[PDB]
Amino acid sequence: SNIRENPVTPANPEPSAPVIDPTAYIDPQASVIGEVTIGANVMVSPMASIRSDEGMPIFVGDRSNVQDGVVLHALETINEEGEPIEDNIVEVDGKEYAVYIGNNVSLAHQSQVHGPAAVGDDTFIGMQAFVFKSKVGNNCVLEPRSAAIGVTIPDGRYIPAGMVVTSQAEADKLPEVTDDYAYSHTNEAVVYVNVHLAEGYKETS
Amino acid sequence: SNIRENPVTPANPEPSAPVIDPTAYIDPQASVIGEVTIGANVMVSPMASIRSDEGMPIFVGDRSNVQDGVVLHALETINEEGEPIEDNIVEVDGKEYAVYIGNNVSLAHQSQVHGPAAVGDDTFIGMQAFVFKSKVGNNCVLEPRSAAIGVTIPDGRYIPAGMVVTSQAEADKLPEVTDDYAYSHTNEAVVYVNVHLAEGYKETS
Amino acid sequence: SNIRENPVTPANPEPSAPVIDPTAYIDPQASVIGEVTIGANVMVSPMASIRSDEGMPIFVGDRSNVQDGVVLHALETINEEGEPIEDNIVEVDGKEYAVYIGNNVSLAHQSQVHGPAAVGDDTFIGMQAFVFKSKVGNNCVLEPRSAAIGVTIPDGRYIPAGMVVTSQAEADKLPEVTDDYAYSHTNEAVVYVNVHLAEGYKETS
Ligand SMILES: [Zn+2]
Ligand SMILES: [Zn+2]
Ligand SMILES: [Zn+2]
Repeated sequence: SNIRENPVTPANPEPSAPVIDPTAYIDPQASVIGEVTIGANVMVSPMASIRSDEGMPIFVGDRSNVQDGVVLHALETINEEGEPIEDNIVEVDGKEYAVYIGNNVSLAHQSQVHGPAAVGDDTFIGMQAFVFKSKVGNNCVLEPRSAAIGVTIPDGRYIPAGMVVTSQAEADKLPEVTDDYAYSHTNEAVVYVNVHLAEGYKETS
Repeated sequence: SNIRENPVTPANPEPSAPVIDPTAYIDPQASVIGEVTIGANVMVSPMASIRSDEGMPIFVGDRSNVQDGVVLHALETINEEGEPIEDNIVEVDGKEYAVYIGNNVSLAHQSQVHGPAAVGDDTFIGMQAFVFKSKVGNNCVLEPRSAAIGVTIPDGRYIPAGMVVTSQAEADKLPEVTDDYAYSHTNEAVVYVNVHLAEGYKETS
Repeated sequence: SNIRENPVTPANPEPSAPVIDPTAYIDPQASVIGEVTIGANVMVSPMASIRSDEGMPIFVGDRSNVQDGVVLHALETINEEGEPIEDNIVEVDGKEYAVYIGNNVSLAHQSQVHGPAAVGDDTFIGMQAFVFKSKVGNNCVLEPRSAAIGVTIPDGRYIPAGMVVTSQAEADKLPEVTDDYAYSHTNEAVVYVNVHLAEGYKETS
């Protein structure tokens, strides 16, 4: 099966199986492994790989979408000595995650979010974009081919296409999403469409 | 099966199944969904995802190749009210498409062409490259990691590796393919090889 | 099966099947085709595509890892007239390869190494990175989204995130890995974890 438990390792004594809301659609050509929670009405497309096999949960919130070829994975969060590596764990609303994807988030084709990372609600992570060791706020837009590494992206900001942001000084000066900005309504449209696609694909299964 | 119809949605009353020329080879580990036409002698490699589930056809012309990990998808072209979103439709030779890939085109590994987009004949779209909301002319070369977003690329131009072109002023001043240019003969070689690979893989099926 | 022989072509009279060490783990959702040798304790993750169908071997050394969505492929190394195209062949320790990946190498998620290319031992090829027509030395680090095209990267150097290196003058002046560098210990950690993951996944098969 393409939905599978993670293996036993020196840092993982008990295998976990994914917890998937019954209204989510997981394409048969996607792969979901290990300690993963997938919320309601989520669409996981062909060739996506969500792999949680190094400790700690990967969480994908309600009405989010994980498009074709997207990879979610995380650095080790528990060492061989059972010691939690706090640098590799993100905290959201009192709970620890390896990767936290909020509600109404679009992870567009071929993007990747690698833990430790958190992505806030109503954020569009554009095609081929990359997020690693970063917290991306709510209502953000990562344009195609942008990247955030090692930074916190404030709420309501966008990263222009192709820009690789690696310092907090840069992240603090990113431009704001405004109504006239080209991608200001992109995520709400993509979420609306993908929630309906998930329901349609479920009716073919 | 990995060749599938698209689902019924509020903007898609009738499911469509792919129309695939009998001389094309579709790898069993590729995914082809929905309103897609694939021409003669096309090779579709493992892990490619061609997904046409938001209205309007994705067309891949004769003797083109869609290499490993390539994604083709398109923005919605028909809204919930049956109204065609003309901004998301490209026109080629009197016909409307969500994504049009011409003849003798190579979409190299991990590239992505996202509709609305058209790619003219004898063009090489290099490894990891990205095309979105753009028309790429005939006899063009997108070097690896280049991108064209929101522009028209004139015939016979190349985009240097890593360059992200987002304005028409930039696109108009791209360099020309000449005989001495390093990638001037790359596409013709890749097409020749892939047409022969398609025939060889067909003989193993 | 997802482990397959390459097809007969005008430049490939005899099909080859992959040679895979019994201690390697190949995920069922990976694809391995043709003249490929995979060493001991290698982990090949979901959605990777290793395809050797244009002549000459792709070699992946012991204790290396090929992560999700990684593509390995190579340009033609033998023409239709049986003539070896020496420009497309790399030489390592007296033997010819299309792609040579050394021991203890991490090819991180969504990266791609396209032949002709060689990657030396104990090198980390970061997420979404790209190597083509290049020799990368031992103990190197390609940060996420970096690329090396047409160059030789000296031993013990790193390429900063997002940088596309296309000239030898640039490659010669890359910074050195030192103990205080952020990724100086990344590869050794990733190799340690992936060798243990390979053993755990083997125990579930
Ligand atoms: Zn990882
Ligand atoms: Zn799309
Ligand atoms: Zn190739």
